[PDB]
Amino acid sequence: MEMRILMLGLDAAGKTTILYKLKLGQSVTTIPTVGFNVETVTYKNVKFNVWDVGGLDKIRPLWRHYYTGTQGLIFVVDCADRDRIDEARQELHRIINDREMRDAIILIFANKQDLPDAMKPHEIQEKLGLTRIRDRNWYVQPSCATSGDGLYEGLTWLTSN
Amino acid sequence: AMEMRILMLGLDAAGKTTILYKLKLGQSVTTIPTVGFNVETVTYKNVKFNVWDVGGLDKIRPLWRHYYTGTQGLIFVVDCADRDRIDEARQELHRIINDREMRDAIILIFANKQDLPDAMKPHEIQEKLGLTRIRDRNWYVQPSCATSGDGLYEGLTWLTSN
Amino acid sequence: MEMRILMLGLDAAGKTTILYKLKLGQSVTTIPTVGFNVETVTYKNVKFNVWDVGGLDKIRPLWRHYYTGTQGLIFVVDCADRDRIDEARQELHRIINDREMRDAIILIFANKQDLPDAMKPHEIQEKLGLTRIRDRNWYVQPSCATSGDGLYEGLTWLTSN
Amino acid sequence: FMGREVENLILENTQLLETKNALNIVKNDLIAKVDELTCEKDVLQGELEAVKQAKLKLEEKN
Amino acid sequence: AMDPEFMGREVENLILENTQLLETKNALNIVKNDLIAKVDELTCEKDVLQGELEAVKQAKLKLEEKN
Ligand SMILES: Nc1nc2c(ncn2[C@@H]2O[C@H](COP(=O)(O)OP(=O)(O)OP(=O)(O)O)[C@@H](O)[C@H]2O)c(=O)[nH]1
Ligand SMILES: Nc1nc2c(ncn2[C@@H]2O[C@H](COP(=O)(O)OP(=O)(O)OP(=O)(O)O)[C@@H](O)[C@H]2O)c(=O)[nH]1
Ligand SMILES: Nc1nc2c(ncn2[C@@H]2O[C@H](COP(=O)(O)OP(=O)(O)OP(=O)(O)O)[C@@H](O)[C@H]2O)c(=O)[nH]1
Ligand SMILES: [Mg+2]
Ligand SMILES: [Mg+2]
Ligand SMILES: [Mg+2]
Repeated sequence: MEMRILMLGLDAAGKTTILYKLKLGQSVTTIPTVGFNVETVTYKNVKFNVWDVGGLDKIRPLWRHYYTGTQGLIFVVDCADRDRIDEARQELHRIINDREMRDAIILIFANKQDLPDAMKPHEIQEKLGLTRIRDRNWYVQPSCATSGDGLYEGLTWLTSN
Repeated sequence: AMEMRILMLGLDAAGKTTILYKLKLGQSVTTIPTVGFNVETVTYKNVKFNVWDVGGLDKIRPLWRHYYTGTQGLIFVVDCADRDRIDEARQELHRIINDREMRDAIILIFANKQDLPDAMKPHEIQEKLGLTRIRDRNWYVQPSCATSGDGLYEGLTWLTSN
Repeated sequence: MEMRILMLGLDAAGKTTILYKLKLGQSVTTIPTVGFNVETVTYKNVKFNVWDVGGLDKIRPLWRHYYTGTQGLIFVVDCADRDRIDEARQELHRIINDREMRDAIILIFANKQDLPDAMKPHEIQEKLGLTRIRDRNWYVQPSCATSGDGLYEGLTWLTSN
Repeated sequence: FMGREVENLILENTQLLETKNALNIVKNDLIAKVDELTCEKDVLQGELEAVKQAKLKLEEKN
Repeated sequence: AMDPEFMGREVENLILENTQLLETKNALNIVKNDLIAKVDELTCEKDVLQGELEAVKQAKLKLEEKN
């Protein structure tokens, strides 16, 4: 089976770290992504083409041009970045409300759970506006991208849906 | 203090009566399965909660519907260590909230028994109770341990705020 | 050594035939190209990324969007098509005068030399208006695509220039 | 006069629409090709793995 | 004759739409260029892998002949 995945989220959320943890099995050093990364990740009989697009503020208008053919959205959130959770909420809802994204299933990685000050998924359910999403298929997965904790659990959810 | 009618439902052994008396008495009590109902009033943050705890054994679940009318908040309690019955809990939850007489009730889910090893977390509860499918309802999943009281007042806070 | 090659020319000129004769070693069946083809051809320790873009009139306005980073232009001409050799001249000078294409080396494939009354290189040179251009590196190379005649001599010139 | 402001914006509007349509076609072709190439690369990497393991097994037998 | 308020609405409409269109033209140009770069990179990487497969398959053949 084949699935085109678009992975979005604010800068520094951990998108590229997740991609290469999955692809290579290791935590690689990264810098803010200009343009995109794309890798084929195979797991539980599904070949995921994962598009990782830079999330710095001024390049977010580029996101919508990668929507075409997306079957699953992965939205990555830095759960320790309290000051930007509302910004992440706004970006998430802008994505899922786009016509080209209306049918995508939604995986949210509640990332950086290793940090002592990281918010738990239950703390994020209204701050990210998730409970008010209507008529969609969404799931929140706590993760630590550097250790790989939670990543395969998120991929399993995608395969099951 | 504003009054709020609360209906607390869930499968047998979920922890409803434990929660009720933890809140009412401020102490952990031993329970037996509930045939019929318990009702207690608890005041918190200037709201007077009138909480109806109705027995959850399978064969008495049809009686739940006698309590729907007038209900302003549903507390649905889930035993998160009971993975074998999570699908049954999902079925019951959606049955309650789809009833015409429950259409305006806000929904607090207690993801209870978080103290137990391998207990399902709130994010897992979201998936297994099919919460993504709920339409036009105000809902929230609160982790809890009714034996210690952890999470219970956070749950009441959500109700007060909504 | 890497070179990005853009291969343009009117429809039916032989672009896709040339690309896959070079890549796969044989003349394959082709239909008019919607979109583009791209392959890496290695010859003389130099690795050519050859972009073959559909030349139908309908889609020629799209060519300019493929200019970025072009180091060499290959312009293919059907030497038996006298009715369109001037149309080809117009399209060529359009291309080479674009800002993104002004530093590009120019290789002309005077293609379909096998056919009965087909124009020779020096005639193609004159008809394409290349003669008086002293400011650009250009060459006209006779070729038969369906047999591979002349094609590797073309690449030799690109390597030389 | 007032009609002139509007006509000139409209002309500009039509050129912007034209180029956006063209860019979208090219962009979509390009995305499809990237997705295809990444899959092809993955298949080739797997093929290479299988043949490299088949070399070692032939060296072991030999 | 056309009302000034209508002409104003249309002026405002077109200013907004043309501004939006210019932004998306700019955006699409950037994305197209990023995609072209990746296509070139992937095509090259694919070719390296094809060359590696052919090199090993040749060794695979000689080892079958030596067996
Ligand atoms: N502590 C901790 N750090 C993480 C985790 N995941 C990613 N990081 C770090 O967060 C920083 C940003 O990670 P990236 O993966 O580059 O973020 P990004 O989402 O790709 O950012 P953009 O490229 O700007 O879109 C890096 O220093 C990572 O090592 C995590 O789970 N825990
Ligand atoms: N370990 C653990 N046990 C709990 C927790 N909450 C309740 N229990 C226990 O679970 C058992 C069932 O609790 P009850 O309150 O009687 O369940 P109920 O929902 O009222 O069941 P019915 O009366 O049949 O509807 C009791 O033994 C409680 O002590 C908890 O958070 N952790
Ligand atoms: N006789 C002869 N036929 C050729 C030669 N090169 C190509 N052809 C034929 O010309 C026809 C068109 O060739 P294509 O390669 O499809 O032309 P193209 O330039 O790719 O055309 P577009 O895809 O529309 O841009 C095919 O039937 C080819 O077999 C040649 O050198 N000699
Ligand atoms: Mg990145
Ligand atoms: Mg009870
Ligand atoms: Mg062609």
